[PDB]
Amino acid sequence: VGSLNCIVAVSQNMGIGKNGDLPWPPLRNEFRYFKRMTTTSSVEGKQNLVIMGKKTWFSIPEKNRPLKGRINLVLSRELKEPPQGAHFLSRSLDDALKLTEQPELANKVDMVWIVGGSSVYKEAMNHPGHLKLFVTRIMQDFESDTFFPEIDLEKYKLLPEYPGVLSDVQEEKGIKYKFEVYEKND
Ligand SMILES: NC(=O)C1=CN([C@@H]2O[C@H](COP(=O)(O)OP(=O)(O)OC[C@H]3O[C@@H](n4cnc5c(N)ncnc54)[C@@H](OP(=O)(O)O)[C@@H]3O)[C@@H](O)[C@H]2O)C=CC1
Ligand SMILES: COc1ccc(OCCCCC(=O)O)cc1Cc1cnc(N)nc1N
Repeated sequence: VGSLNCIVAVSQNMGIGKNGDLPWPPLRNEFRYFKRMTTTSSVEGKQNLVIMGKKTWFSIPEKNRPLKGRINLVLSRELKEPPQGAHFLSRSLDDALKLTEQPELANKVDMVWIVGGSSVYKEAMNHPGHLKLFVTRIMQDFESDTFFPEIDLEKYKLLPEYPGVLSDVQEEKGIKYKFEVYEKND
């Protein structure tokens, strides 16, 4: 199993969602970036694994579920089996990461991408180890009801650039945004 990563798009006020939807109007190229980053695997014969909470899973339009070309794992203690369309279910993040080491997945998974929501991001971000955060900064305030956890910049270094990630300002639907990559190792 390869690297562990979080990927998120976040407003200036740290918003990531409002009532199970994104706080801002759809940004087509931003979604294309998410798709490209989470799907693209460095290793031949492997796929990336996406880990998400239950509410995040059900926030994805049914047409886009499961995220194609990726192994889809849902976190829940209430569910008794993976949701329709999903591949795996784990009770905890630690359990999910342990599963990747089991003979059923260790040979199949390259990168692991945590794609939400708030509590899953928080635990990953505060757990010792090598972790990258791929953060799209939506450069406006948007009314939100769930939020990205604090990024401790003493720990998370903003990288000056990263291959495959544009460094300049993007704009769709009159909304400016930019792509960032953070890395810790503790
Ligand atoms: N802008 C962006 O980049 C992103 C935005 N979002 C949006 O943000 C909203 C935020 O979602 P949020 O409310 O945080 O919900 P989550 O997706 O984290 O789902 C919360 C639920 O997930 C299960 N869960 C979460 N963590 C764990 C864990 N460690 N172990 C076991 N089960 C877990 C649930 O199940 P249970 O009660 O069944 O045990 C818990 O009630 C989403 O609705 C989505 O629309 C989501 C991702 C990215
Ligand atoms: C839960 O995170 C997401 C999951 C899906 C999603 O839709 C993207 C459609 C792309 C098509 C595909 O991947 O096949 C959007 C999100 C939210 C999200 C958006 N942007 C970034 N940078 N990170 C996210 N987690």
